[PDB]
Amino acid sequence: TPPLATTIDRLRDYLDRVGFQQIYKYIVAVNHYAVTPALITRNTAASVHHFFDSRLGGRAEFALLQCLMTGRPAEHAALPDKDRALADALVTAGLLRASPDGREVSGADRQLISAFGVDLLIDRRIHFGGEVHEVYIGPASYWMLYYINASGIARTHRAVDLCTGSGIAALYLSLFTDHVLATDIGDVPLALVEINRRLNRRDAGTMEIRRENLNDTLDGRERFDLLTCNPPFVAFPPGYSGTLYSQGTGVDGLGYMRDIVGRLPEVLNPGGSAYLVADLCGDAHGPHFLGELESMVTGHGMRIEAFIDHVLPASAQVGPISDFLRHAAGLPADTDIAADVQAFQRETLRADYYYLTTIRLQTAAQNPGLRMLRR
Ligand SMILES: Nc1ncnc2c1ncn2[C@@H]1O[C@H](CSCC[C@H](N)C(=O)O)[C@@H](O)[C@H]1O
Ligand SMILES: [Ca+2]
Ligand code: NA
Ligand code: NA
Repeated sequence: TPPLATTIDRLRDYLDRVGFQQIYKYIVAVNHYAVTPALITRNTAASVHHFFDSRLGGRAEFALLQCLMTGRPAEHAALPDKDRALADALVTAGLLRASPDGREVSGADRQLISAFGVDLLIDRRIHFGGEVHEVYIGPASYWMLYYINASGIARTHRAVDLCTGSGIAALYLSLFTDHVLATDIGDVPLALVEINRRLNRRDAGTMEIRRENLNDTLDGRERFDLLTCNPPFVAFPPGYSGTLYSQGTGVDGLGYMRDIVGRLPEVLNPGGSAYLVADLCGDAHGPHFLGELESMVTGHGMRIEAFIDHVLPASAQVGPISDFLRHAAGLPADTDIAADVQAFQRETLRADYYYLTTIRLQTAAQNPGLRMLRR
């Protein structure tokens, strides 16, 4: 607890000493850095290792860094003296592993990335290995943040990142404002955002971390200038269990998006803005949910902009959904989940397509209206 805080401080010192963020940015390059967190994965790790070995010369100062980035083993005695004591502290914290004979250090369940200028530990199981992850991050996380107008954020603006997960959106907002609230209800994400807050030299002085249900924060009396939320939004067929980060509420998975949008006229200060993201079902003309938002244009004079950045036919999602459901619940391979998914997509969701959509909503707009951007 204080030992962990000191360990994260020393980790931060190591990342600074060897220029981690710059090395990550160089490896992935500027045309990929903000596209997706799934850049260093089990399918690219061999190439990452080759770069460290052949272009960075295998320098020992980068050995602990690779343990964190890909899980690659480093011989304990080969670590530089300062990095060796940090490695021991990370093993004690459960953030790296030691081999059974203690002669090397290697990856545990946390992967070190950089996103939007922040250093971030994420759940390594999303990009490596074969066990279902407990903390989500994905391209939807990134595209939510991409559309934020950072130059319009004042130091005194009050911002909230609901359903914060790893903390990425809250930490991004903390680059610009000194008043950030980050919320979640999962034990595992809450422990991780606490680590990532400290990893970026923040504390409760400028970023509050709160265990609180989305609808409780939304009903509350606190008012915000800026809101971000990537909520659970996936609709799974009746009878199937997902995970805390994936399964949306309501008949079509969008209950949490409805909850948020409905309270924006009250929770945002006049002229404040919210950024949401979801993979929205729709027909050939667009996502069904945008039709529900005309009530916010007419009823509350908001401006609402929807940025559609990925389109897939519903049939292309049947496999990924069924695979996720099978793996999350440990179901056997003879269950016809795919037919259940198809039937649900067509009766309940009316989903011909899925549209990965970032939505910007502004209260008290001078130019109210709904705008849907498609390529
Ligand atoms: N009712 C609820 N109230 C608050 N958080 C919730 C919630 N239900 C699920 N969550 C949290 O919602 C998150 C959705 S995943 C989004 C994580 C992060 N904001 C990102 O963009 O990458 C998960 O971390 C999950 O624990
Ligand atoms: Ca590369
Ligand atoms: Na490897
Ligand atoms: Na989500």
